[PDB]
Amino acid sequence: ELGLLPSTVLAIGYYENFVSTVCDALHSLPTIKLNGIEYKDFVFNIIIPNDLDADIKRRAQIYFKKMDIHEVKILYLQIDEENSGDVAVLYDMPTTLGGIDKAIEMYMKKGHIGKTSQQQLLEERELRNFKTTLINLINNNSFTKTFVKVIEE
Amino acid sequence: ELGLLPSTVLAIGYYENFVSTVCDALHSLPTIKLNGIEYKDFVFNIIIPNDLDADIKRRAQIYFKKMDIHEVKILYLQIDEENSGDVAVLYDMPTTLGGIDKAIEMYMKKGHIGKTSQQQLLEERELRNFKTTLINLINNNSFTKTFVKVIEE
Repeated sequence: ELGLLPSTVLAIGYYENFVSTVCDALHSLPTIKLNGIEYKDFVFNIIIPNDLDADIKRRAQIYFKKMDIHEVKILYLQIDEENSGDVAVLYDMPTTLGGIDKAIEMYMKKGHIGKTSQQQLLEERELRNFKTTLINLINNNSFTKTFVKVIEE
Repeated sequence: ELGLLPSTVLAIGYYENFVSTVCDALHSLPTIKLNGIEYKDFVFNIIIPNDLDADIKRRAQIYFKKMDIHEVKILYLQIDEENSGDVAVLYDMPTTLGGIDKAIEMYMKKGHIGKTSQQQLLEERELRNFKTTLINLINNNSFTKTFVKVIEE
């Protein structure tokens, strides 16, 4: 039943169009220079939200502000400068994940406040399936395997 | 049953992260100047492939070469210079559509040649659902409604 789920296609998209694009970009730099600091290497921490919403970008904004992570653009990413020495510690919360609630909220009637028993069980399985798929793809590729970790909010 | 389909989340992604990004970029230009030619306005033709594959980018490459469309980068897009006067006629075949076969081919056994009766009926409904969702989103927004058409291969 996995491979038909939206959370599979969303983790493939995110892995190919974002994770892969950003490791290659950072490995293509003669030297990694972020706000005047040269780093040998980077970790990329992908934060899986504990709960799903149409506006994951707004959730992300609140989470990185809560956590005092500053913005580094290459497109744009978050670095914890305080806790990053020779290894730059970068973060993303995947905003693509909002398209699950957006697709559900689309093709529905306007009023609905909250989520059916069926809907909450869906987001749960979709969040965990996205995390598994994304970890699998990271680990099967020498270009991502060591440089990218998937962690909970 | 629509809103759970991957083809819904893929058309929302494509609409927000690509269609919307490119209309805004082309409307933000003091003048639209592509290979030395000033255009008043543009159409964006989104080509829906007649058949689904993991490698839609390879299908696209063959289709634009077949059709003599040259590459215009802003990120990158196709223009039919011959058939575009004051209105620039731009094209994309959405490569994101490959993630349907990629997700299916993932979580499966290595050997499989071709597609089950169940699988071919799936791609069919997913292609048509992607086209409907994408047309709906284009038409409900004054920033895309007039500038973007969805056509068959």
